[PDB]
Amino acid sequence: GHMQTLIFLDLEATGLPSSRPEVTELCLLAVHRRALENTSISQGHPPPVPRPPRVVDKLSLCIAPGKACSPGASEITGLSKAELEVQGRQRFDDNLAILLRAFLQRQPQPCCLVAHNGDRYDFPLLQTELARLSTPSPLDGTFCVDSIAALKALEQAKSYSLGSIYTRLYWQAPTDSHTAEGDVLTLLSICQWKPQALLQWVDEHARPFSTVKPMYG
Amino acid sequence: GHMQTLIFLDLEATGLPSSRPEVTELCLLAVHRRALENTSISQGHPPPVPRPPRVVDKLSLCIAPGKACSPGASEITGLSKAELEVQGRQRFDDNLAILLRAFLQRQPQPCCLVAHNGDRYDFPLLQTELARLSTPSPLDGTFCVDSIAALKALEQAKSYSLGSIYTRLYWQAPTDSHTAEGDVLTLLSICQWKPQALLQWVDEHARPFSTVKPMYG
Ligand SMILES: Cc1cn([C@H]2C[C@H](O)[C@@H](COP(=O)(O)O)O2)c(=O)[nH]c1=O
Ligand SMILES: Cc1cn([C@H]2C[C@H](O)[C@@H](COP(=O)(O)O)O2)c(=O)[nH]c1=O
Ligand SMILES: [Mg+2]
Ligand SMILES: [Mg+2]
Ligand SMILES: [Mg+2]
Repeated sequence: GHMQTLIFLDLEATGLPSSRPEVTELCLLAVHRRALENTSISQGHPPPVPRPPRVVDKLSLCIAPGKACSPGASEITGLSKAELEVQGRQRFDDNLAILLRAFLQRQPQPCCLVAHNGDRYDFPLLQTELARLSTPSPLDGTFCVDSIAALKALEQAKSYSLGSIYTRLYWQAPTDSHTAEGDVLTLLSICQWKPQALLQWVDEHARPFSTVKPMYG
Repeated sequence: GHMQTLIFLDLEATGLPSSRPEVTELCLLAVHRRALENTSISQGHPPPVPRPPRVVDKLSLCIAPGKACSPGASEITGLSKAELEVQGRQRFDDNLAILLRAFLQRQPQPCCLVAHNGDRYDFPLLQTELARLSTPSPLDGTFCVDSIAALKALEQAKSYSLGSIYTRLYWQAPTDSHTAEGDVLTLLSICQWKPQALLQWVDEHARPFSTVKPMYG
């Protein structure tokens, strides 16, 4: 193997891809290769939801968008533009790129971002947000993978919503759905089910983030 | 009403002050003053543990110390230098300072760090760790306050360990004791007990972090 760090990633946004959305919240949870492994393969029917590894770097940030959240977007995320602005949240800017860079630089390399439906939503959107900045992309040099593709490959070797996958493994609803941190913790739990097979698949399929096409722009 | 952000802060370290300890974990949770103000003032005996604000910025980092953790500190924190290093954790260095700076820069000013027993431990230690660096302190221009002093004012207006206060207030044991993030969450919950009274006290008693003397030279 060779990916040293998996960075679990989720985003909330102002709306669907067709509306040309902006990020309103993002979470990164960096776990070393070995901390993932040294969960068990979780035994029980159903198994208990595992505790995260002890050693973890986490970053969760709310981001003011330049356009308004759609009606449904505010209901499920519990974020709004007005509420983000009134609490002094800054836009997706150069300073956020430096924070992101400095955080990534603390992780052993190579690093692979891992996101649920990442190839269709999170990565394309993140690529668009960063392409607005004057600074070089902090995710240049990092890899990425979609956890849905991972889980279809591991499983097969009907709904694939994060919630549905989680409740099938654990027999409990996930908590804090559609919060970036909540959803990252939920995905981490799902990825602790067979972490050794996961890592093997990720080492096979990780692709440069630089080859992610932007959602729009 | 003049502190715009409270940043709840906890550190883990290699041991006690007489040993000349190094930071091995730090967590910062930034909450806009409006989010505290608009927490329900607690009612009941015991009141329910308060819900955290929706809009929060969080940073949690594990840090490789130069010297090993005392056996006692490893036992209570679940961290050791051995494990931090095998998981690729970096030292308390210039890049961590740039990261902290960028994080703080995203918060509306003035900012106030809030830490349980911060005056005798967290703040002097942090000041020592920042003094080793070539790059200027990112905490220059932030304020700070010890939440023990805050609660002593709000209470009287016997044990002041974090656990003792939490369970006196909420009749419940705290979770994830002696993890930086766990301890920050417990401190947030204690500070949401009388949030408006806490904010007024912080505003009156906050002091510049640059006046904090280092723990050791
Ligand atoms: C699932 C879903 C997502 N979205 C948008 C808003 C979310 O912040 C964003 C990211 O999806 P997520 O919350 O599943 O991670 O996509 C909707 O507007 N409506 C929906 O039903
Ligand atoms: C409470 C306690 C802390 N410590 C050290 C290890 C902790 O990481 C550090 C920070 O304290 P804390 O865990 O109370 O926040 O102090 C001891 O060595 N002995 C003790 O009894
Ligand atoms: Mg998502
Ligand atoms: Mg989400
Ligand atoms: Mg502490």
